[PDB]
Order: sequence, then C-alpha cells, then structure tokens
Amino acid sequence: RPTFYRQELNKTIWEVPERYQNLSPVGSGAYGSVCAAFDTKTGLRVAVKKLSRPFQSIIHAKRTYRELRLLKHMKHENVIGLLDVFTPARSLEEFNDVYLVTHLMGADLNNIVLTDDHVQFLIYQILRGLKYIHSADIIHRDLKPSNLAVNEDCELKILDFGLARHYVATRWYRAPEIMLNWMHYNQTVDIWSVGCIMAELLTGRTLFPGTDHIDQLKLILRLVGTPGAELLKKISSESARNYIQSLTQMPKMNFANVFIGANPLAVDLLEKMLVLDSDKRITAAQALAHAYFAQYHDPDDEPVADPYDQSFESRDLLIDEWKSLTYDEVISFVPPP
Ligand SMILES: CC(C)(C)c1c/c(=N\C(=O)Nc2cccc(Cl)c2Cl)n(-c2cccc(CC(N)=O)c2)[nH]1
Repeated sequence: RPTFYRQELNKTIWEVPERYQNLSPVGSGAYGSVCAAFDTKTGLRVAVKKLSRPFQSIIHAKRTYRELRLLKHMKHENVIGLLDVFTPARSLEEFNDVYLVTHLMGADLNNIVLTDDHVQFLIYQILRGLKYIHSADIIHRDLKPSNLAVNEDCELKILDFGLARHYVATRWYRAPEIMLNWMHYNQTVDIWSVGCIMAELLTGRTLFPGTDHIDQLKLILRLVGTPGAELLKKISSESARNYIQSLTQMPKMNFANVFIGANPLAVDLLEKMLVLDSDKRITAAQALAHAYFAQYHDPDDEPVADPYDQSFESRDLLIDEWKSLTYDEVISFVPPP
C-alpha cells in the first residue's frame, strides 16, 4: 500500500507512488506517455510509462497485456527490463490504468550522435540482445535508433517506446518483406533493421530515408538490386509479386563502393544483413560470430531467453478478460533483486 499522488503533466494526470518524484515529460503518443523520474527508494533515475486508456479496445487491452508479459520476461543486459509496474486502483473493478517503470539510461542511439570501435560495440550489443529476444520467439519489428537506449559508456539496451509517436520513421528501418507483405516474414526482419542502423552509424546518414513505402522500396532496391526469379517466387502474395515484376530492373550495388573507407569487415557484415531474401539473411547468433565483433564475441556470454509462453496470443477474449489477465500480471510482479 504505497502512498500515491495525483499530478498533471502536459495533458494528463499521473497518479503514481510517492517514491517516484520529479516526473519530467519525455514522450507522448496515442498509446501512452513516458516521464523521467527519480526513484527515492533506489536513488536512481527512472522512466515511467503510463499507458493511456489501456483497456479502451480489444486490440489495446491485448497490447497492454503483451507489453506487460514481454517486459516481465526480459532479463538481459542488452534489453529493457521491468523495475516496477503499478496501478492506483486497489481493485480489478477500479483498474483502468497501467504504469510501467524502468531504469532510465539517457540518450537513444541517434542522440548519442563515433569510432569504428564504437560501432562494433554498439552493433554487437544490439545483436546480443536480439539473439536473446529471438531466442524467445519474439520479433521486435520496430528496431530503429530511437528504440535504442545508450549511456555515457556506450552501453546499450533494446526497447520499444511503442507510443505511436505523432523523427525516426520506422519504415526507414523496415525490411521490404514485412513492409510490403511479400510473404510470411521471419525474425530476420530485425537483422535488416540492424543493417540500416549499422550503415547509419558508419556514414551518419539514414541508409534508406524513404518518404513512403513506394519510395522506401525504390531506395532499398537501388542498393540491393531487384529480386531475381528465385526470390520472386517466394513472394507468395500475387499483388505484391506483380508490382515487383513491374519495376525497372536494378543491379545490386557493390557495398565496398558504397561504404567507402569502412572497415572491410563491417562492409561484409552489412552485405550479410542487407540481404533481400530473408532465407539468406544472417541471423543474430551468426552475426555475433562474425569477425567484425572479434574484440567482443564470447559465445560463453551471449545468453538465451527462458521459455516464453505465448499461448495467450491465440486467444480471442473480451476487454474485461484481457484486463483481468493484465491485472493478475501486475499483482504477481516481484521486483528485481
Ligand atoms: C524490446 C521489446 C521486448 C520487444 C519491447 C519492449 C517494450 N516496451 C518498452 O520497451 N516500454 C518502454 C519503453 C520506454 C520506457 C519505458 Cl518506462 C517502457 Cl515501459 N515493448 C513493447 C512496447 C509497446 C507495446 C508492446 C506490445 C506490442 N508489441 O504489442 C511491447 N516491446
């Protein structure tokens, strides 16, 4: 039973425990908003995410539940972890609000903008966290520089703000198979994104700054070329395949000529990540074993996730039921050691 306080920031009432103080707005979108706070029970600086009308729809109530489940599951140095989760409501019937708390880590990756050595370490930690996440049958799906928390010492956490924002456009970092619904995507959609980030850290430019999905694809195929017969027949979507079949043929660009003056090991890795056929794209675990990361690679300290129960994903429930599952998850939360 902590003593909560009401307070209003920017738009909305935040009712949170007394321990958290000096809430400062950092982010708002359709799905919620984040503040920095000080936590007086630890002395450390936190992010406090308040979801907005968590249970306003089915899709929202499940999204809410999902986030709570994911964040509770994540126990990795290179991925966001849950310090606290709370609600004012002292009953399920009262429960309308969910606040998530985490260890604030400072800038994100585009604000933190870099030696080639920095690039290795950062891209190494991305892949390290990604190997973990992928090990739980989780696809991040929105991996861009704003969803990477980096501190003073270039230590990195993967997160997802997931606020619905309106600027780092998620399409800039999206693999074309998930962007244009070519086919049944896999986890390597995240590898593509890491490729774009890596590129960007090295050149300072966004790799593919497309203005929409059509421009996006244009820009992509300029570099990687248009798909051949082989990949074309993997685009199981006919409308998507017909569109591709109609584009002007583009040759793959030799990346050594594109990423001029880059560690040739970084170029080679790029080539392996920025593969259009996700059947051929390097994976997280494999990429960690690349020579680009020799200074960091340690197969003995590149850990995998405990088993993540996503049976719920196959459920069609009512708002009230998603809301009760969420509630259960809040009460069963036990903090960090
Ligand atoms: C990296 C990983 C595990 C895929 C992840 C972290 C996360 N949530 C956050 O990272 N939230 C967050 C971000 C910044 C500050 C604070 Cl306090 C939080 Cl709780 N995720 C997340 C964010 C929003 C919604 C969902 C659920 C969904 N995808 O429908 C998950 N996803």
